[PDB]
Amino acid sequence: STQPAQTIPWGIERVKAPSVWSITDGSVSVIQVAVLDTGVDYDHPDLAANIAWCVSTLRGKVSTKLRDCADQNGHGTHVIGTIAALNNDIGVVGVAPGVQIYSVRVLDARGSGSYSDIAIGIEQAILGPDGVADKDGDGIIAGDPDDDAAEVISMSLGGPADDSYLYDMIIQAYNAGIVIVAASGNEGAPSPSYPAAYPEVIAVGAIDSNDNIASFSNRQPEVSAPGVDILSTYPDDSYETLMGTAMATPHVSGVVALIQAAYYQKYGKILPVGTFDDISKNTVRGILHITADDLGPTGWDADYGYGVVRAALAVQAALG
Amino acid sequence: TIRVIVSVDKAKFNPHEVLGIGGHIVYQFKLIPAVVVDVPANAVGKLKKMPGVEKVEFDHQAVLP
Ligand SMILES: [Ca+2]
Ligand SMILES: [Ca+2]
Ligand SMILES: [Ca+2]
Ligand SMILES: [Ca+2]
Ligand SMILES: [Ca+2]
Ligand SMILES: [Ca+2]
Ligand SMILES: [Ca+2]
Ligand SMILES: [Cl-]
Ligand SMILES: [Zn+2]
Repeated sequence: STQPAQTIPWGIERVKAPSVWSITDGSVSVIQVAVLDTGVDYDHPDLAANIAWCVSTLRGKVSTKLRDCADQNGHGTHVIGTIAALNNDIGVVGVAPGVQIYSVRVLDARGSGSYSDIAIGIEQAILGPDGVADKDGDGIIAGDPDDDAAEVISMSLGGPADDSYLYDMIIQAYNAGIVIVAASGNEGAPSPSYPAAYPEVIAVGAIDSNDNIASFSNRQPEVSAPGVDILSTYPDDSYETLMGTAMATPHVSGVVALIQAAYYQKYGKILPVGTFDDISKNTVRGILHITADDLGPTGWDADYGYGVVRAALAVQAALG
Repeated sequence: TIRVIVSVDKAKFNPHEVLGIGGHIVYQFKLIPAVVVDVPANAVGKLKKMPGVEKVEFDHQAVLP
């Protein structure tokens, strides 16, 4: 297979990721991003070095087998490559191109997913490879270097149901200090699907290369991000261009990874997650809000949410 | 059978309860007091009433965006 020379997708350059790399590419050892999706092409040349853990929760059975964790769809590999494709001579590059990834396969060969499997996926992101959320009992989970919990949960998926046990699990992730990001959905609907609709979760809408919201993007997102004509990694060891709020999501998850990476590199702790409301520089979500490129009507609006995330500003604000 | 998720009081519920009404245990969450269970359709009524059982919710489907 003939690997093409590296290019930087227009989305990466829109969310202002490249100027951050000299500070961090996200390869701070305590930082992992868990991507709950169709799995990953774990051997892809532009992804493999960053795949820290590969696991599946399909049908309520947790498997660490590689065969069970492999992407049979493509959607996972595409998403992961937007966050984390390696900065090198080949392919594309991710927003956080040195960040460690946990690929948690909660969606099948068809891209279909049960809420029970997703919930187990969230659970595995918290527990991490060692099966234990908080091994030393200190209450610090995300950002504790003694633990292996992810710091970001990325969910390019959603549905119409709002279920109490799924919400309870989201609550657990929030209280573990994990930033949760999820796709608004692609029905052109009035509001986001779940879990993007939960207050603890960042809802993400899709813009196109002209900076207009995509007509399919579910409205009332918290932030927005490149979601039309997005080139990324794709099976098997190749690339593909896709659209959807599924492609916007990982841009935002990458920016959060850059923020917590930068902040930990400097201070030896991570930022609090924050709320949808937050307009301070003291939490991840407030930083994301106040540094977003306010598009559309002034301030937060039903199309763009607070705006297009901008990593270079967000990190400068985190470190200031 | 259908897949449901039962939220429970752990120290009041015991997994062996479900086999009596036709159920089997799929997965016991480690971080929330909940349990994924396969039950026959006609038996969901029976699950609702067991000791330690706070809630029964059906297993829903996500849409790939
Ligand atoms: Ca970690
Ligand atoms: Ca590359
Ligand atoms: Ca752990
Ligand atoms: Ca700990
Ligand atoms: Ca600790
Ligand atoms: Ca491959
Ligand atoms: Ca606006
Ligand atoms: Cl509750
Ligand atoms: Zn069964």
